[PDB]
Order: sequence, then C-alpha cells, then structure tokens
Amino acid sequence: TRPHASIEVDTSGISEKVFCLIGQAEGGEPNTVYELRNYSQAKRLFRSGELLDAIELAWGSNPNYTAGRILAMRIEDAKPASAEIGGLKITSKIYGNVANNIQVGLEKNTLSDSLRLRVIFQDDRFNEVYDNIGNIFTIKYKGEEANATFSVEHDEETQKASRLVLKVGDQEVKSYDLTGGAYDYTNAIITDINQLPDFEAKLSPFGDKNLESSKLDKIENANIKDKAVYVKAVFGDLEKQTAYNGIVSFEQLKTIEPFELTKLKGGTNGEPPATWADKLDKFAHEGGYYIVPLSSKQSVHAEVASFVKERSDAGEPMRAIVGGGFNESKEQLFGRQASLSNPRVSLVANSGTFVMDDGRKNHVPAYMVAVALGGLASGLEIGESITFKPLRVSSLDQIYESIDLDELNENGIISIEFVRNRTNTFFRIVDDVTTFNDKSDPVKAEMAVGEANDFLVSELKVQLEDQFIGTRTINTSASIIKDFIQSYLGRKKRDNEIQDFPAEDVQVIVEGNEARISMTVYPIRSFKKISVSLVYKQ
Amino acid sequence: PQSDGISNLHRIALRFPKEGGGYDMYRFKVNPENYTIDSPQRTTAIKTKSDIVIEDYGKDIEVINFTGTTGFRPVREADGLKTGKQKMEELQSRVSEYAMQGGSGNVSGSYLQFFNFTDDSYYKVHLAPQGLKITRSKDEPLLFRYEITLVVIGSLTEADRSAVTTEEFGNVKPNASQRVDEGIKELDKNARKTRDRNNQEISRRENTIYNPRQSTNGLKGNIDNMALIIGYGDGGVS
Amino acid sequence: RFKKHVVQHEETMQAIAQRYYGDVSYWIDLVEHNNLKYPYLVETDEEKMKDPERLASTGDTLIIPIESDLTDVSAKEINSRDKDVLVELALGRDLNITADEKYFNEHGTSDNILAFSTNGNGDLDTVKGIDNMKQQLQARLLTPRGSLMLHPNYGSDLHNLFGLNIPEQATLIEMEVLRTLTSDNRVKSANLIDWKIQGNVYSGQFSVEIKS
Amino acid sequence: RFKKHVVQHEETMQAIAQRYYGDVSYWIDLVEHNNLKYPYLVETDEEKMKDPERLASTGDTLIIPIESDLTDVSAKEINSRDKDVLVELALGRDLNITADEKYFNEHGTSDNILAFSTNGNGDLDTVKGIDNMKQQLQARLLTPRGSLMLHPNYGSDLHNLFGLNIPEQATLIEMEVLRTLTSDNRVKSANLIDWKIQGNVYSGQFSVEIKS
Amino acid sequence: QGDGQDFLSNNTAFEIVKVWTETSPGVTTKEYKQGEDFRLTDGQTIDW
Amino acid sequence: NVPEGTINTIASGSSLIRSVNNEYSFNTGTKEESQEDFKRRFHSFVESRGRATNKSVRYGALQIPDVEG
Repeated sequence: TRPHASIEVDTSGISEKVFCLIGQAEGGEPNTVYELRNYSQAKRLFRSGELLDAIELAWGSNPNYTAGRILAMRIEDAKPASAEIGGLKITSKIYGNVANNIQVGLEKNTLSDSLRLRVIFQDDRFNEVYDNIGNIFTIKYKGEEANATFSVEHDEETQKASRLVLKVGDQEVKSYDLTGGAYDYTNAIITDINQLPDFEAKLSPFGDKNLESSKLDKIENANIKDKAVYVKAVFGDLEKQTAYNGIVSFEQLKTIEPFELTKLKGGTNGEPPATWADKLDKFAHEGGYYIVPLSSKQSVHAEVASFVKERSDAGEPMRAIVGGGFNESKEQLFGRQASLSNPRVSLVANSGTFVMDDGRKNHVPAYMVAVALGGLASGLEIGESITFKPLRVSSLDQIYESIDLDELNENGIISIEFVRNRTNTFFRIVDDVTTFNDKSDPVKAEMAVGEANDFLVSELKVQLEDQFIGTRTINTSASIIKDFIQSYLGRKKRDNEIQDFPAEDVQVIVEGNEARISMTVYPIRSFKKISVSLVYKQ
Repeated sequence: PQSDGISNLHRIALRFPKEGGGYDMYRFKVNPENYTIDSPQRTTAIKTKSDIVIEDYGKDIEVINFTGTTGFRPVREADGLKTGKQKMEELQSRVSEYAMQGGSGNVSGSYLQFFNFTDDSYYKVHLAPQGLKITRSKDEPLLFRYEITLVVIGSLTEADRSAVTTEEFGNVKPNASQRVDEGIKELDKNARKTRDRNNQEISRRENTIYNPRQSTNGLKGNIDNMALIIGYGDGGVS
Repeated sequence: RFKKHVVQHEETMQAIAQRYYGDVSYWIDLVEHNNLKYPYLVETDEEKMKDPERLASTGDTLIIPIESDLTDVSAKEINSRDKDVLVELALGRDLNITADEKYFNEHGTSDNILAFSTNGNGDLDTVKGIDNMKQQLQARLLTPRGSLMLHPNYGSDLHNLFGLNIPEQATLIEMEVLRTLTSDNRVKSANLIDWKIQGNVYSGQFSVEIKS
Repeated sequence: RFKKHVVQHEETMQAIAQRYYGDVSYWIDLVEHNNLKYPYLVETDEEKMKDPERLASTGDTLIIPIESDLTDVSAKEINSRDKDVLVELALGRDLNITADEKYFNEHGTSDNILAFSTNGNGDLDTVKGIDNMKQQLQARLLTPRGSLMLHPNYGSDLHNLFGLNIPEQATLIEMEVLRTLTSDNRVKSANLIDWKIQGNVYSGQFSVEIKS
Repeated sequence: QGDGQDFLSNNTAFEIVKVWTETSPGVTTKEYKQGEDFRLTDGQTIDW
Repeated sequence: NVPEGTINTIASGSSLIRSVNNEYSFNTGTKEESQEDFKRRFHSFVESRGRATNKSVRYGALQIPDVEG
C-alpha cells in the first residue's frame, strides 16, 4: 500500500559454529529439522519441556560468551488433533496433545443468509470470529420484463463452477464460462455484468474477496428483480477468511453444514520411541559439529556415540557430550564410561540447579548440564578450551570434591568445581578430558586439541584437493608439493592457527598413481600446569 | 567506504542550517589531498621535589584540518551543470554567510554537520580560527585549492546537551507556591507585617522532582499553603 | 538508583557488600534495604517456606543501592516497598495508546493514528516499566518535530527524509533516528547495528541503552 | 515591523504563536493585534458573515509583530484597526512625480525630467508602498551625486561612467548601481543577475531584497 | 435484572423479528430464541 | 486475595495437566498497620478500666444505645 514508516520494538532475544539438540518437548511438527536463531522464535515453534528449557539454558550459560545457531529435532511422533464434524475435515496445525484444547463451531446468520465461524484455543489466548462467509457478490437486474433470474451450473464431473448465465424469462441474456477462460479471477465478472444494460452487480465492502471463479456453488433461476440476492460460494471463502492466520485448517470430504462449538480429538504425543538412531540419521548433512541427546538412557548414548563415529569416517567430524541421571554414583559412572570408552565423546557427572529466566529455580539433570556445557564450548573461538572457564549454574546436587576431582578426571569424566568467591559464579569446570581410555595422546584425549585438529585437517584436505586430486596433470612432481605445503604451513603460523612448524623437516614421495607426504607441526593448546619457582639472594 | 575493491569511493558532504529553518546539504566533487585529525589531551605534569605527579582532566577539543583542489573539467550536478569555479564560489559564499550571521555570540540553530562518507565517522563541527584560506599559485593555474580547519563539538549521534528531556516525574511547577504567592499578594500590609513578626518570633524560638507521593521535599509547600485558609495567626507562617 | 544481584551457592552475605562496595561493613545497611531477618541467606529452600518475604535463599534476587543512597532512611523505606519492582520508579507508568501494533505500523507518519484502550475490565489500561519505555520511544519518534501544542522541539524530522534512495540519504535517516532517540534522559546512548537498502524500502536496526 | 501570514484549514490560534514566537503563552496578546472577537479563527466564511470585520477565517491574512513590538500597546492599537494600511504606512506615502513614465526613460541623467500629475479628482497624485519605492529608487538612481541643494553625497556617478563598453566599465557600472540601491537602509541587499551588451547599448537587471 | 425484563420503544410491539447480541451492527454474537432465551413480554419488553 | 476458581491456568505448559483451581479463597494477605493504632487502642483499653472517676462514669453511661447527651 501507500508510503509510510514503521518502528517495531522487537522482542527478539529478549557466532561461527552450529549446535545440535534432539530431545523431548510438546510442540512442533515431528521428524523435520529446524534452525533456531532467536529464543523468541523457539517459544513459538515449540511450547514446553526439556528441548525448550535446554535452549533457554544453552544461549545463557555464560554472561559474555554464548552458543551459536542451534539445530533442533523433536523425539516424538506427535499426531495433529483433528475431527470430522459436518462435511469438513478440521485439522490443527499444532502437533501433539495440546491441540486437543481447540474448539470450532459454526452458526448461520438469518440477517445475511451466511455462516459465522468461531475458533478458540486457550493457552495462546486465541478467540476470534469470522462472519459473512460467502456473500461473495450481489446482483440486481434492472430491466422491465416481468421477472428475471440468473443461474450457476457445476461441472458435474468435478463439482466445479462451469457457467454463469442470466435469464430474462426463457431468454439467455448473456453467459460466461467459469472452467477457466477470461474469468479466472472474479474481477472480470464484476465488470462484464455491470457493462450490460439490464443488470448491475456489486461487491460486499468487507475486504477484497476476488476469488478464483471455479469455486462458486450450483444455483438455478434465482430472482433478482424483487431482491438483490447474494451469490454464495460458501466453502472457498473460508480460505480467504482464515488461511493465513491462527491454528486451524479446513478440508472437504459433500455439503457444508452448521454445528455446535465442539472440541477436536486425536491430539496425541504417542509413546516415546524405543530407539533414537532412525531420527538421529537426519542430522547427517545439516552442518552441525556438537550434538547432545536430552536423555539419560544408555541405549541413546551408545547409538549417538556410534553415530558420531560413522560421521567422522565420512569426512564430517563430530563430537558428543553426554550426561546421566539425577546425581549418579561412581560405580554407575565408571560403568557408563567402560561401556562407552571411544573418543569423540565426553561424559559429565553433576546435576545442577539454574535460575531459569521465568524466575524458575530449576533443579536440572546431568544431561542438561551437558547442554549448558556443550553450548559454551561450541560458542568460543576454535582452539580454546572449556578448561578453567566459569559456568552460570546456581547450585549443585553433588558428591564430588577435590580428591574425587582427581579420580573422576583421571578416568576421563568431566565435573564442575566449587571455588568459594570472586570467580563469577563460584563454579568453574576442571578439564576437557574425553571418554577415551588412553590419555597419553592429546588429540584423542583432550577435547580442545581435537577441536582444533579437526578443522585444520579439513582445510588441508580441501586445499590439497583442487590443487592436486583434480589430477590436472602429472607434470608437477613432488618438489612442487613441498613448495605448496611449506607455503600452506607458513600461512597457518602467520594466522596463529598453529604454534610453529619446522620447514626443513618435510618429506614427500611419489609414484605417479599416488603421492605420500610427511610433515610435523607444533600444536597450540591451553596451559594446564604452571610451575613458577622462587629464589632469593638472602 | 574507500575504494577497496568491494565498494566504490564516496565523497564528503556538509549540512548547513537554512536561514528559513531546515538545511542546505553541500557536497564535494573531488575529495581532499591532505586530511589531518588531532586529538589533544588536557593532561598536565608537575614535578615535585621528590616525586612526579601525573594529573588528567579528560578529552580536549579535537581539531579537523584538510586541504584539496576543486576539479577542472565540468561535471553534472543534481540540479545543474556547475563548474569547479562555481563550486568554489558557492563554498566561499556559504562559509561567508555562516560566519557573518554569528554576530550574537553563537547561532541558536545548528553547528555544521559533517559526514565522513569515506571512513565511517560523523561529527558536529565549527569553523576554526584559521578559517577558509583560498589560494591559487602559478603552478596549476586553472585549479583552485582550499584549506579548511574545524573544531569538533561532539559526535553527531548525540543530541544537544541542554535539549535532553529530563525525567520530570511528579510536577516541576507546583501550584502550592503559586497560590501561596497569590494569597500573600492579596494580604493587607498589616497582615504581612504581622506575618513577618510571627516568622521572627519563630526564628527566635529555634533554640534557647517534587512528587505528592514518596517524597518529602514538597512537605513545606503543603504546610505553607495552610495558615491562610485557617487563621493560624494574623497571616501565614514560613 | 540500584543494581540487581542473584544469590549464589552458600553465598556469604558479607561477600556481596565487599564485592560491590570494597569495605565489608556496609552489609548492615544492605540487609536493612532488603527487609531481611537475621538469616540473611540460606542454603535450603524449605526454610524459606516459613517466612518467605523476610528470608532469602539461593537463586533469589537482592537489591543493591548505589553508594549515595546507602544511609538514606527514606530510600531504605521505598526500597523496602518496591522489591523486584523498583524499575517502575525510574521508567514510570503511563496510559496505553498502542491499541494494535498491527495498525499504525502499516500507516506511519500521519494524523489520526493512536488511541487509548482497555485491558481486562473496567480499569483503564496503564502500561508500565519497560513497556512504558517502548511506548515513550515509539510515540515520540512517530511525531514530527514541530507538532505538539506545548514544549516544541518534540518529535523528529523523519517525515522530511523521503529523498533519493542513494547511500548518503540513508545515513541521514540513521542520523535523525540517533538524534531523536538519544534526546530522552532515560536512554544513555544509541548506535547502529546494521542497515539494508532495498529498491524502495529502508531497513535498519539500532541498539539503545535503557537504564536499569 | 511585522510578518504576513494566512489562516489554514482548522488551524487554532494557539498554534501560530507557538510556531513563530516559541511559547504558546503569547497568543493572548497576539489576538488583540488582529482585533479578533472570541471566535478568533473560525473555519467557515458563512460564519465570518456574522460580523465580518472582527474575525478571521480560512484563507484570510493575519498580522504577526516582531517580539519587541508584541508588548507595545501602541503597536496593538495601530495594528488593530489599520489592517492592510500597515504596508503603506510602513514603507511610506508621498506625491507621484512619475507622470510621464514613457518619457523619463528617454532622457535619464538629464534634468527637468519629472513632474507632478493628477489622479482621482482635484488633488495631486500620490504613491504608496512598493510603488513609493519604485519611484524613489528610479529618481535617486537618475540624479547626480552632488546636485540636491542639501544633504549632498546623494545620487550616483552614472552620468560619469560612459566609456568604451569593455567589461571593466561594465563591472564599474554594476558596482555603482549596487552602491546606489544599497544606500537606502530599507533595502537589505542588491545583486546582479544579468549584464548584457549590444554594441553601444548596455543592458542588465538587478534583484533587490526589500524588508517584508 | 438478569433473566428477565428489558423495555422496548413500543408498548405496541407484537412480533419480535430478531433479538441479538452484537459482534458488530447486525453481525450477531447470539441471536436469541423466543420463549427460551428471551420472550416478548408486555408488548413492551424483551424479557430474559 | 482472590475468590475460588480464578487461576484456571499454569505457565509451565506441560500437556499432562488438564485443569488447575484453588479450592479455597486466599485471605492471608494482611495489610500493614503501624504500631501507633495498636498503642492507641491498648491505651484506650487501659483507660476504660478506671473506676470511680468522672470520665469513666461518663464513658460507662454510653453503653446504652439511647444514652447520648
């Protein structure tokens, strides 16, 4: 429409990597991934429960750092609530039990010979009415023959509108095809009746209808001299009335009929699924890096762990952080670690409490502290560690203290340590050790070193690919490979992505069908032991 | 933006107060040859007999100075075809008009508004005491040169200091004071004389933003309003 | 004015006072500002059940004065009333005139736009705190500068600015927005995050530092 | 002195005083200058037909003093009744001597060229307002610098500037004309807008800024 | 007086064409049923 | 304070919950009364126990509803 200015006081939010969450929550259409870029969008795609409280925690676990964009999936096969009432299939755009609260009714107005529609739903405070359903336009004939009429005939094969005809007595004054032609939008009828001498036709003032002409209903020989009768077209008007808004949709089985204000049925979240792998398959190509399942079940932890290894074999590195239960014992934890001792997995012990922004002092299980942790770890720049970073947790339901924070960490399980003051939340996380058994190798053992390796490796792969694997010519022997690789390493040292490298310790071997490469790099990783000595001259 | 291979160059423009209210919006067709910006500090150093003392008072008035030449060849304009000499003369006439009208201490209207279309930065500025120095030497006979120096008042993002709308909750213009004063004007000279006597007696007996809610500053105004509707002595008190 | 705080695990009451005032000894004043009994903070949340209003626990919110209002008995009294609603004293309460943000955003700078409305029943809709601040920026900026029938230099020059779509003009719109928004003391400052010139649509987004 | 204005569609008398003088408070004294009855500005002309001289309606002129003369009672009394006779009194009335307008433009810088005339009946012609200025300027310009019997250094050296029509002579003539015109304090500035040559004929035109 | 009388412009009213709460003008919330919701009374009242 | 059956809703949105309602009205939200009124009423009670006094006798004559002047 016309020129104007707008100011929206946007409530959105009340950055490089991507974070993946699969869990249980009671809204959103099932078995399709979503990208969440805004908390206020998550409150509207979803509604309630762990998947949303997880996201509300992930984007707030530190006062300065925060997680990137989040990929979500719901772990339920929620049906949509629906009913067959009248001649209409009513189906709700909401999927789950919540949709059962919806109410729909219809009543016919005597003063306009049309329907009045009402839809109600409680939790969104939605309760609005649509009226004058049909009434799409009126005709009055003005010639002085005794009594004239019009007619509108269907396509009997399809129940679509076929002709509109004007009859003065027995004579067809005029007619128009409606199975497509000139008149596919109703606008051309609104000229081509008026332009004749003996007839005039005019629209209702309540909005621009201008429907597709094939949607009229079958009528024959309706008087329009004594009255300015409506053309009806009651079903197809519902789309113009309500399609773009609200919670409900309508579909036809048959004649539309009034009915009392009635509830829907069949909104069902269903049984929880016995396995998560079939839905976990969908994250395979959405571009994630860090993934957390929102459940303590051991089968889910084994499936996700095997899934991450399968992705890592296929050119996509990934890492899983997992928690377990409500305040687990050492025996349980080392039982979970021993069954799951592969790399690219990390296990978290504690179960905390968080001040959720509703004012809701939420006591929160271990697999949700894993979200708070994974969120922070995902948001930081590549090559930093969670090592000695603080977390904004309120209090802990915990056993483990300083001597246990040898035992657990030494066996490759992460835990949060209580420091009595000044460090922002009194709580910092001791290490970034993984679930792998052998700690001697730092790439396997310590998360941050792996997280720097995985993206550095991908870049070496991608840059070697188009320079050489493209096979542009064999006439480029191994001496040139040393030139390209030393140039490549020289950039990484300059860009701080590696600490340093020796240039004259590179060996290349080639046989025309295959080239072999050897190189050394000196890595960059967080300090962890500081031994500062004192001496004096007395 | 500068010419960086991603966006084309864009060139400086200066907004002036229009004498009927609103503005003129002048722009240069060749950018400056020299561009200098100074940021002096009010820090001072004094040397005591046994120690040095470092003292600072904050940021000082910045200076902007740049020098350039108006192009030779004719160039189309957003409402004409103006040559370099016409552009330079227009500039001199704007500057002359802005300087001459400031004969009341300071213009009540706008300072000059400066847009750095080249490196992203915006300032409010005033003519420096160097002024618009124009010269044309033997070298480059058909090219004019201009030298402009300015002083920065503040960032263009921030509105004027005195013009900021304060909170002003409650009532800044209380009716109690007004109707008290009207009462006391309406009193008879003897009435006010007796009120003065009562005030002096009370003073002898001393010894030997406004809001009607959640505020005590306006307590006296409610009490001062009384002692006139009620005859607390032949005249009010305080 | 004040600052919020959130109570942490086994948080020492004296640590709060030290952490925000440097000396320990002002904790006597802080606990009087917050109407606490002797158990100032407690680990167990079941203990709060007994005297909820006069007993705080982990994750509860406390009010921290600024140093100047520390010993003012009147501030102590008022700060004992507005507990976790103190924002309302700075930003204020005013009448709602944004009856539908779906309406005026599609009509923009004109006469005959906004109107009083009613939330609930009988009580006229009063819009408060941050929601007052939303309105008092929005309703200000939509008004043209000359408009209002007392205290002129209200409003903004925004309606003048529909010139040519070229980049300089876009920065001029940024400047008038910045100028208009920083004109009220309730906001510290403003700056532009991003802007987007479509073929005839300006879009841009701005930060503002509301106080508290 | 004063500024002219006109009544706009449903503009209130408050609005005018606020826009020109800043404070709305001044409208009260401002109505006395325009001698208005209570319905000071009223939209309808068939309502002005009630008692036409004591009102203003949509499309009518208004008088707007400068702020110094706003409080003067004499300015109030004079502006009340004189109305349109303001301009004439403010720029002056005197006898018309431009009797032969076709003729004096055939012999300028020669004497004996102007003469009294008669308009109306039985009274010497008089000129007023803008035409008072056209007369005096035209005469003054066509008078040599020291030829009035008192207050000499009045007039121009236009009779002395006849020369070889090279451009320096033309700029000299331009400057003399501008000095001539800018002598009267009632005129703000003059500037040339064209100078043009036709062999032995000069031609050009000047724009003068007369005070409101 | 809930469940009872409200008064017409006429005591001569004898046939009540429509009785209805207004979603807007004529656009009906409830149209009421005569002898069940309201009835005519007095020839002068809609009567609940 | 609120009458019975006024909440009708929960903010946590867990779809297991069908309906919510307070069985009894809340009436424990006592107002704030300064000790001045308490002290006044206590002093009035203490003064009303005086015997064989003009003011106490006068006060005691006021118990009958028809005794005014």
